[PDB]
Amino acid sequence: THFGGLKDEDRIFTNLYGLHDPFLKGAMKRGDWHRTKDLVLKGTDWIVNEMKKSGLRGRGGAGFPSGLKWSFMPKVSDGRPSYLVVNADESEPGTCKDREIMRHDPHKLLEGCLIAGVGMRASAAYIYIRGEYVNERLNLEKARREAYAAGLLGKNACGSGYDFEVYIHFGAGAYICGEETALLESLEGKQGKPRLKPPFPANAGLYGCPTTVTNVETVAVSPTILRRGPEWFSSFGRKNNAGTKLFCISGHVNKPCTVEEEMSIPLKELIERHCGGVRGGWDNLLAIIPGGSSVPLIPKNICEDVLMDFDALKAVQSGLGTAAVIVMDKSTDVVDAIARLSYFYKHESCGQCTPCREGTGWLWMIMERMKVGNAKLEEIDMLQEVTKQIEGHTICALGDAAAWPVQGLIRHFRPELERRIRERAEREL
Amino acid sequence: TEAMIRNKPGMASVKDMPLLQDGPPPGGFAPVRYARRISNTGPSAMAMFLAVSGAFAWGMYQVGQGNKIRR
Ligand SMILES: Cc1cc2nc3c(=O)[nH]c(=O)nc-3n(C[C@H](O)[C@H](O)[C@H](O)COP(=O)(O)O)c2cc1C
Ligand code: SF4
Repeated sequence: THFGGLKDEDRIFTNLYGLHDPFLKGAMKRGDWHRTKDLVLKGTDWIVNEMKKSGLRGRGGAGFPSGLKWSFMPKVSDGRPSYLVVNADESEPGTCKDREIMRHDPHKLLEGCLIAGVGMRASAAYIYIRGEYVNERLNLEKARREAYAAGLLGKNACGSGYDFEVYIHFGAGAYICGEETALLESLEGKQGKPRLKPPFPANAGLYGCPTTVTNVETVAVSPTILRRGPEWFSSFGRKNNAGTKLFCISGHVNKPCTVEEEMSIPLKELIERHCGGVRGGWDNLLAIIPGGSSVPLIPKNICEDVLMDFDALKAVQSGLGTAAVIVMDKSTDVVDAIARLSYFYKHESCGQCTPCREGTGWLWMIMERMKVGNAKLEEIDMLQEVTKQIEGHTICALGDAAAWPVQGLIRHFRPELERRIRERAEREL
Repeated sequence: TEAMIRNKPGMASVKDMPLLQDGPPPGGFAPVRYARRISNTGPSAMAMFLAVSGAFAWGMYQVGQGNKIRR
């Protein structure tokens, strides 16, 4: 078909821009907490089944099919109280879609905590707010106190027979702590250092108890996915990728904004319609980082007709992460921008594993050389090889997230890197 | 390393490294002789016998004349 058009009655995250009251008496008017008693009474298997049928995929960088992820949790509880850590923490460069759910309609996030908790047989939800979101977690603790006073959460899930309580943890400025296997530890009290995957969080995660880490957007669309139609949700986007992603058009657009819109939308259509347009017209575009910062670039010659869905952007030698589209026009120093991205991945890398801990400082040094031109024309092949040495070997996908920006920069703008290097050479002598 | 040991300011690339080491000059060295050039330009078989025989023919006549003078 032809995607992109989402009508104001189809946007799931109403009160995104905080125009209306976020808390109760303002959330019940937006349908929040509408009839969750019935949903909880409809059971856990029905919730998982409707989430799988709705084809909701991971709103976070992983892109995993939710629901199927929620079916990983154990059915019969063997004494370990299954938890539900909500990955409120983002810290991905470009990504504010979580910041508009923690505040500005947080009750959708709390009701999603509850509905996913009954969905995955959980017993408590730890909304891991990003550390810097102080005002956001204050709004969320206000809404949590409300949903506790209104009998929604705690010792009876919205009057139902489900004991489910939402506790609000908050980290402290660490993009690495945001990872699924590192959220469990940074919340366990230890450092935010990921654990290896052979113990999966669904098998032994938080406190060793089973758990599933869900981004706020996936857990927060869960309520309206169930209350509305799972067929209605899956009616958006392409076949596999389906839903209404919450985008964040980040930089070098004349009107930067985060706006919810149907997935599989043409990136050019999103840019030209909602956020205005690439500063100086579309012909001024240089590159676009379509996902968060954990995704390769798009050099504007494959950015005209690329759709903002997981599958197509993966097929374009890139990825749709948090869909925090970062736009860069012909006026920016794209090598300097990717150098600052690699500096970010050097800073926010908990250093647990050698391939990332060291090679990311290495990538930052090579990028801060190539952005001046101090390198040699064969280093652009070392940089590719260094990134491919980091990629598959790191404990978590941060290694990926640090090798992918530089890999995409090389793959696409190798002419510009080589030009800077040759210009440095001719500047000498 | 090995691009920070052989600098050659500029060079834009890992090739074109200085690479100045010992070797023959452009065009090689001169053609060096190895054969045995032993010049046989001496007195021949004759001219040596005929110098000896000639010395005997005249010098012994001189010995004779000296014997005549001494006698
Ligand atoms: C490199 C990397 C970056 C991540 N970035 C985010 C992020 O920005 N936001 C988030 O909620 N989770 C993030 N995560 C955690 C997971 O990838 C995933 O987003 C989360 O555990 C579940 O989200 P989902 O249920 O929507 O797939 C990140 C993990 C890795 C390894
Ligand atoms: S070194 Fe990189 S991959 Fe390893 S735990 Fe730290 S951030 Fe994750």
